[PDB]
Amino acid sequence: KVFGRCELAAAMKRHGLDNYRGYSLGNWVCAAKFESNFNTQATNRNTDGSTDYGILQINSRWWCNDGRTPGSRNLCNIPCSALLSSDITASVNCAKKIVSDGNGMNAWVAWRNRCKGTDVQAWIRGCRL
Repeated sequence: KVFGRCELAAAMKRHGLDNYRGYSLGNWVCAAKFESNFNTQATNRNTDGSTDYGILQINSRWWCNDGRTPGSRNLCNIPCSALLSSDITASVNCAKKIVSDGNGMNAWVAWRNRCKGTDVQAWIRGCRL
């Protein structure tokens, strides 16, 4: 499913991401935008053999199991395919574990290079939240 900007903001807000660990809703929507362009079915293979899955492009090396990433962790205890669902629940719950890991949202390369330090509030403008 390809989410609309405001549609995703409402879904994330409902799942408790607004201000989660200090990150305003705009940050999460901005990350999703540049990580997957709001597409829950986005996948991307990396040089190390791991793959990124879903709206927030969660990596198979540490967070989910896809059966083809040797010696990888499944810290979120879920098959990576679950992160491609039109229902973002799995993605959101795993993201909450990732952002609490220590480096905050810097774990997401797109957020660090394209959202961090910008006017992220602009991503939820005009939305009925």
